[PDB]
Amino acid sequence: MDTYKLILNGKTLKGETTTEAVDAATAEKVFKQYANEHGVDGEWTYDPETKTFTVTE
Repeated sequence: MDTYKLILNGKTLKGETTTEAVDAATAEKVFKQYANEHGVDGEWTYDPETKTFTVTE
């Protein structure tokens, strides 16, 4: 399965993680779970070229 990346641009907490999934929509569920539970949710952007989501708090 394709690999999707998550870049977390938090005010204090910053990092990156990945998940493998059938498509970006499916991967995004994991990433939303992650950002929400870690209190670093914010504005989302998706880049199809790099299969990367960025969330900026």
